[PDB]
Parts: sequence; structure tokens; C-alpha cells
Amino acid sequence: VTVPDALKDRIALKKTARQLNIVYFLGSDTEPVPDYERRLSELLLYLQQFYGKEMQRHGYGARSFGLDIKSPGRVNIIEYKAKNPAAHYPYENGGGWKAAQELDEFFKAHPDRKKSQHTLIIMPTWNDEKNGPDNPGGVPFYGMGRNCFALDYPAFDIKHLGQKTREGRLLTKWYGGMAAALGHGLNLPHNHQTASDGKKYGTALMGSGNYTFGTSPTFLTPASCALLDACEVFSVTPSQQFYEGKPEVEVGDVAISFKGDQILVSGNYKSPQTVKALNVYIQDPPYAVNQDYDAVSFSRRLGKKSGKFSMKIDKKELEGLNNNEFRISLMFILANGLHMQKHFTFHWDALQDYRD
Amino acid sequence: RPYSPRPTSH
Ligand SMILES: *[C@H]1O[C@H](CO)[C@H](O)[C@H](O[C@@H]2O[C@H](CO)[C@H](O)[C@H](O)[C@H]2O)[C@H]1NC(C)=O
Ligand SMILES: [Ca+2]
Repeated sequence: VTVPDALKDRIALKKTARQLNIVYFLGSDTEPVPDYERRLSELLLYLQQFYGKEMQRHGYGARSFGLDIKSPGRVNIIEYKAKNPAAHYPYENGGGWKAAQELDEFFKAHPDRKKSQHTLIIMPTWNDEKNGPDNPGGVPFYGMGRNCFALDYPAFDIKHLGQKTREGRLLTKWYGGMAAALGHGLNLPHNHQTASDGKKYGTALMGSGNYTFGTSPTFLTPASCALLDACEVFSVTPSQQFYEGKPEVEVGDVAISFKGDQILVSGNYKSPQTVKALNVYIQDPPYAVNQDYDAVSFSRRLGKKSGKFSMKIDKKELEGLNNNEFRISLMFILANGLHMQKHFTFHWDALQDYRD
Repeated sequence: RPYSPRPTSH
């Protein structure tokens, strides 16, 4: 096994209690893209380095998502042949959902192959008039709860990373695409760098980072990392169980005030389990989960079952917000990976402190 | 509560 150039400068990572499942999903009429074990292994191991280095940078130690390792530089990838041709699992109209329901049956019959509740599902590109090894597509490519979907094509190989070529440009688009789709699988919403992080570190991965990964600076936000800190496959505490039950948090006494360039957020919280952290999201309308690539995020540590929180936010960090209506969301993140939000709407032209 | 899938940036 040879180590590609991009993987030569790498850090050691803590061992995790649970590992991200990797599935190479084949339609009954589909052959794999040749050499995929090596090619996707290198790409997933570099991605693991990226998440771990960003986690370490934000103070959480050398923690990334776990992977089941088969042998040196090779991930233990489940090769799955499906009951139906690939036409039955397209990008549009529930292709992903159908592919997932079949894997749920696979993992219920083969429980030793399931290493966590998070799965990344990879399908070879279609080859027709619209798509092919030159312009991949046709297959699921998104987050779906704790399942996410990416694709494979012959030149999907890390040796093209950063290269000013068609393969390099193609790789950044579909590698960053995979990086962000996986992000969604790891409990992450869309977000946008602050103005100062945009200057220091570049592009948030869960914003437009799917177009920059491997070519210009790309990074994870403090809010993204606060969520990864409560993600099952980042855990180094085996006694902590994840995602069971419902998120139970009472939030009280909220106040959001505007004194100058500062936004002041404060309040109370109570929950039967530890609340690890608070993420704050600020965006323009419209607000739906796929209209929020503009949500500028902030994060603060909490760490108690019951307590108080208080944050100051600089209005000048709100890079890209241009609308008179804006919404502030407060996401409370629990020790077991569940979270819940409260939203609050404001108008710069009629700006009123929130006080309940 | 409904949970929509998260697609990438146009
Ligand atoms: C988001 O960016 C992705 C690249 O980072 C990718 O272009 C994705 O586009 C979708 O890709 C799918 C791959 O199977 C299908 O081809 C789908 O038709 C296509 O839209 C981008 N998402 C969107 C919504 O454009
Ligand atoms: Ca928005």
C-alpha cells in the first residue's frame, strides 16, 4: 500500500466508541467503478483528517468520526448489491429513501456489520445522455437524517486534489459535495462563516464549502464543531448512549436585546440530561432547511442539566445578511445528540427587544 | 415534525 501525497501530513486520532458505516451501493445491473476500495479509502481517510484537525483546532482534541479499518490505508467498506436495477434508486423521488430502507433490512439481518447509527452511502454515477464519468450524477446526493449519500466515478481519486485541471475541478466539486453531505449525516445543518472567520479561515463547509474543498480554504464553524462534539461517531465516552428518546428542554426567561453593534442573548434552561452547548443562528428569510445557506452561526458551552446562558454577538459579523426581516434561532444541544430550537423574528426597520 | 433532506448549494 502506497500513501498518497495528501495523506502524508496526518495526526493521530482518539479511538471512538462507534464508527461511521460506509456502504458502496450497487444496483443489480451495476458494476463497481474499478479500484474503488483504494480510491474511496484514501478520500475517506483524508476527510477524517479534516474533521479531526478542525475539531482539534476548536479545543475538542484529536477527535474525528470513527472508521472501521480493514488493513493499512483501507476502510472496511460494505459492498451491497441491490434487489432492483439502479433506475429504482435515482436522485429524485425517494431514490435515497428506498436505498436506505433496503440497508436497514441488511443491517437488521447482519447486525455485526453495523457499527453506529450513521451511514454514508455511495453509488456509481449513471452513464447516459445526461451523466457519465465526465459529469457524474443521477444518484442520491444529500443528507437524510443520519444517512447521507455521495457518488463515485473513475477519476474520483485524491491524486487530483487541488490540481488546476478538469479532474481537479471535478474532484473539488464532488469531494466537497461528499464532505458536506456527510456533514449533514453527522447531525449538521447549513451555516455560513462569520465575517472574521471568513477572513482567517475561508469558507464554511456546510455553506458553500462543497465548491471550495481542496482548492481554497475550507473549515468548520464553532457551531458545527459543537454539534460534532455531541455526535455518536465522535464519542470517546462509551457509557454515553445516543439518540434515544425525545429532546426535553424547558427554556425560560429569554431576552434578546440590541444595544449598539451588540446583540445580547440570555435565558434559562432545564432538562433531564446534560445540555452541552448552545448554537445561535441568524438568517434572512426565507427560513426553510434548504434556504439557510446564509445562517451565520455562533456557539457557547453550557454543560449542566439546569442553568443560565448569556452571549454577546457582534452585528458586524453578520456577513451576507441584507434583509429587513431577520430570524434568530437558539439550538440547545443535549449530551445524547438530540437537540431542539426556539426561533425569534425581528425587523431592523422596527427593531424591538425580545422579552416574553 | 417533518424532516426534509438537506441538498447541496446550487
Ligand atoms: C449541490 O452541489 C453538489 C456538488 O457539490 C451537486 O452539484 C448537487 O447537485 C445534484 O447532484 C446529484 C448527484 O447525483 C444529481 O445530479 C442532482 O440532479 C443534482 O442537482 C447540488 N445540489 C443541487 C440541489 O443542485
Ligand atoms: Ca434564509
